[PDB]
Amino acid sequence: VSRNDIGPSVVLDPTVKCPTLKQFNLSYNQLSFVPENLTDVVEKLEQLILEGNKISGICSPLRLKELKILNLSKNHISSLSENFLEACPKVESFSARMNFLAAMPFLPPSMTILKLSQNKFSCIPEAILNLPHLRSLDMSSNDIQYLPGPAHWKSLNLRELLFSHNQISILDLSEKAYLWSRVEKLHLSHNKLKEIPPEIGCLENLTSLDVSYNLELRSFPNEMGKLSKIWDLPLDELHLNFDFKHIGCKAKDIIRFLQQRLKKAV
Repeated sequence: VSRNDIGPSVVLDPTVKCPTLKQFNLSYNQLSFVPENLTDVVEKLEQLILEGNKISGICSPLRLKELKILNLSKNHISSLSENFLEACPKVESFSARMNFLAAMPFLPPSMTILKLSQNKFSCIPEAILNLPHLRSLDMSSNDIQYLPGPAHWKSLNLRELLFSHNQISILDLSEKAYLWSRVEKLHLSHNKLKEIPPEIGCLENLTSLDVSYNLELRSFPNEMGKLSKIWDLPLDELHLNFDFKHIGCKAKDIIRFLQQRLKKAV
């Protein structure tokens, strides 16, 4: 039930048990608060979707037992209670986009996918840097300043890291690079980056690197020639060291030229 005009106060009857329900789509309707009696009616619920609504206040404790896909994007919500996800030990793909959010209250250790773009995050919360099983993270279009290095992440299964439309001064990677050897995507567009550290050559599994739209980079390092898996590499609106975009320069032979330059630089 996902495009109707379901008015606020969508309280469920506490006298009915529906353990068969698995997916409960309540998105886009009108909701101002999360349904009150979820934990006593739809006990075996798996996916709860509430995007596009107008949920405002701090959410209910939500002690439902078997969440796997939670979606609270496109709301008008300021902050979450400190015990929001404490009693949902199987959450995997929490996502909260287009929300006036600031901090993350103790995500469960079973989290895998986490999308948090279009939120007013002054700095990346510490609760994300100690998730033991995180796989992808998307915090684009936020006003964060410092990106922590790969020795502060406590997770060996990073695969995507999207941070476009930010203002990150540095791309600190010389600390311990090999921990991010699993990373497949890395988007640093629209940031204030001036130079790429040479240690980016260690991330041998990179598949989609984006550092375009910086207006201050003006250079690439020679170590990037070891990033054989790259197939796309945007160079939109920034002046490089050579004239390009005549008939080729399709982001695959440029890395070949970079590797050859790394072989001998005369």
